[PDB]
Amino acid sequence: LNPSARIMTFYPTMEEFRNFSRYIAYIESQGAHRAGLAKVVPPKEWKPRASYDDIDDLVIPAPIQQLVTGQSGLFTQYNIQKKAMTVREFRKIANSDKYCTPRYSEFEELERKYWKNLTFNPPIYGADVNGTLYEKHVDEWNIGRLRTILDLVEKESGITIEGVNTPYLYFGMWKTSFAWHTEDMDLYSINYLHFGEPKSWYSVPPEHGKRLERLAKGFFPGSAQSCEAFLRHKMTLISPLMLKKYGIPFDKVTQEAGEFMITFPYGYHAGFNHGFNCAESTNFATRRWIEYGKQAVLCSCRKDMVKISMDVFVRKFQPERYKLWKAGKDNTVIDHTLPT
Amino acid sequence: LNPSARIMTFYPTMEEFRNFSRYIAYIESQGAHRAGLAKVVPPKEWKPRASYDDIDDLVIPAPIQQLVTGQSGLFTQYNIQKKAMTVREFRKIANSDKYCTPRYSEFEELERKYWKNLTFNPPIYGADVNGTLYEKHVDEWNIGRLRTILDLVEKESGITIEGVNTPYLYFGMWKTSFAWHTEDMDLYSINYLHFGEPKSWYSVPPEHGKRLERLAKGFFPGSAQSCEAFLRHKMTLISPLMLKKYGIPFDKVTQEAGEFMITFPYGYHAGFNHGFNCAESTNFATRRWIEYGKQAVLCSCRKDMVKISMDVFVRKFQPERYKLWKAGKDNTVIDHTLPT
Ligand SMILES: [Cl-]
Ligand SMILES: [Cl-]
Ligand code: NI
Ligand code: NI
Ligand SMILES: [Zn+2]
Ligand SMILES: [Zn+2]
Repeated sequence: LNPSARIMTFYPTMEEFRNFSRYIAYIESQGAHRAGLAKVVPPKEWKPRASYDDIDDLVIPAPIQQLVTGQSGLFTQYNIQKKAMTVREFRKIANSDKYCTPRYSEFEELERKYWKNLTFNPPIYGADVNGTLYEKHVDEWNIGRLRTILDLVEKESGITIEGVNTPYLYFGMWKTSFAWHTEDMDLYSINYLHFGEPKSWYSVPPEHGKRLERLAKGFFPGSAQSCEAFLRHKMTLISPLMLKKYGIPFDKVTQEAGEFMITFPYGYHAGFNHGFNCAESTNFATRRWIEYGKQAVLCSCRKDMVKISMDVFVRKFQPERYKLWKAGKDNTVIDHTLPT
Repeated sequence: LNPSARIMTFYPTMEEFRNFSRYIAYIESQGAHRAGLAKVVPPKEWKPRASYDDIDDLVIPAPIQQLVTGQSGLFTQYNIQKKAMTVREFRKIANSDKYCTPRYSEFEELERKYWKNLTFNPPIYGADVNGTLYEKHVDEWNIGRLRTILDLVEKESGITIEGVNTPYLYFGMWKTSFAWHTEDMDLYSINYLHFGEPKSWYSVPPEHGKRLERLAKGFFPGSAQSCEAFLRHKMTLISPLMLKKYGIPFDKVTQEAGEFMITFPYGYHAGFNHGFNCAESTNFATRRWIEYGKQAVLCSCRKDMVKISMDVFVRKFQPERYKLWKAGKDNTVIDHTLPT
């Protein structure tokens, strides 16, 4: 099931959509997770918010400017912090003549332009904004309260991790980028594009993640020297042309307003925004993730970084192996194809 | 005198060198200041310091990484702050295989390389380090105590301005850059290259500064919109090929270890380091500067920036015009050619 590991798109009915957990399992039962990434277009009956008319006053505390250096499809992205601005201010710049989306025909033409011009004209990205655009009445696919077993991190340790077990908003503009990475603790993510122009994504099947890690280490050995998980710094950009060249399998998908994307444990993704827009994301967990989390290779090289204790998930959901794992003796092998 | 406004080099004897003020006047009497920049190679009898063997332990608190974006000779340079390192650490990186000076023949070949590669491989620059490498016994050309009338800023207002009336050290490496600018308040500067590889400079005659300002505003109108003195942000790099093209006259000069450079009021300069090195600089003033300082166009757009009060210099050195200037009625025109 999903032999080719292509990115699947799903159209749940309202009835299916009302159960989050079951639907994630369903799409895994269809092999969605093999591609690393899937699209879910929600039922038309559903709406996260009445309208987006009342948010120009919303404050993006820490926009960042994306400076990118490199050539022939390899690049590194440095984030310069800029001062507080409002969505109103952000929108004016995004729509301004210097920063706005070029004219184009097919997405293939806009994609060529992103890669020929990513080093020029650094854009602002209103990233990592704490908050949510969902009205409180909304019970389905509400990113602020999915009620997955990730909630055990908070319930048992009083711990908050911004953007991991709380929601983040991302205001974008043409050519703002997200670099190749997997999620914190190789968790799942969910991303909803509330409005505006598209966000294109690239994904590599989890069963080929190690081959992308290997290639990255080749091209950036110094970065590989000082961190094992350097891709987790989210600074590394690699062209699809580079990926074909070193035979890394990958797929591409464009997300439009009103659509969800789900990323799956150890699914490497990257991409960029087409123009002004607003996405909302968080991380979540399932019982299948637990193994991935026990085995996730973390960033050593910074003290900021996200470490979740696996003790509570193994204690409850893998009792048969708890003592074994506790003693360094749990040698489970992950099969990335299983829908477990 | 100096019709062509070329960068002059001077070889003072020890006897001439012992009087700083007089020697600056002498070189101005030869028209050195018309080029904006002059070299002074000091008498061999003189040495700022016995040796530079005891400074690996010296701490550079705020190295910065120089990210540069642009193309066909126009660029903007953003400074990412990195963590504390020692000269020892700095030296290892500077000398490392990824960061070190390419092999080359003539400087013309190394200059081509700086401009073809300035956007790649961002280097660290151990800039703006408070301190001095001069032994205390040294009375000539001692950057920490030139005793110019700039000392009135401190004596009358208790004011310290790091790198302006105190010394700064600059540890460099291949391809670290200083962008087109004039000094704070269009003051004079002095730069001494204590050791290591060269530092190349570009200069534009003060009598053609407005033409470079004009060209800059053309190429960066947005930056020109929000600041009048945007070049003062020290972010703007412009190729010599661009300067020929728009007919801005300029000259180039390479400074080697043990040599001083002097910049003159309203002399636009820029350049770069050839490899690992260490320069020391500060600003100074003469009576000729006072007019330039009364008329200097400042950065509006940041509250950090350097504003020196001219009151005390006009009061003492232009008493005939004090009341007039006080009342908005002093309409002196600067002649950049005069040695005044
Ligand atoms: Cl590297
Ligand atoms: Cl501009
Ligand atoms: Ni992510
Ligand atoms: Ni300067
Ligand atoms: Zn790391
Ligand atoms: Zn300014």
